[PDB]
Amino acid sequence: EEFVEEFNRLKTFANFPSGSPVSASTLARAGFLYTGEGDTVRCFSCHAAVDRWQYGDSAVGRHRKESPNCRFINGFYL
Ligand code: NA
Ligand SMILES: [Zn+2]
Repeated sequence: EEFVEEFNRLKTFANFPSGSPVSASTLARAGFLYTGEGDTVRCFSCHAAVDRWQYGDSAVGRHRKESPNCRFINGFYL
C-alpha cells in the first residue's frame, strides 16, 4: 500500500502520456496510481480503474461517480 502519501502516488506516473487533458499531479491528488498502460489509473484504496480522460473532466468528480463509498474520497486519509 504505502500510497497514503500524495508524492508516493505521483511516483507511479513515470511514463504517463505528456499530452493528457488531466495532469498526473491532479490524478495523484484524486487518489489514483498509474497502471503503466494508456491513460488508465487505479485508486489505491477502492481499486476502481478509470481511463479515457477528456478536457473539463474532474479527477475527483469521476472517482466519486465510480466509487461513491470510497474511503479516500469520503475523507478517511485527512
Ligand atoms: Na471504471
Ligand atoms: Zn477510491
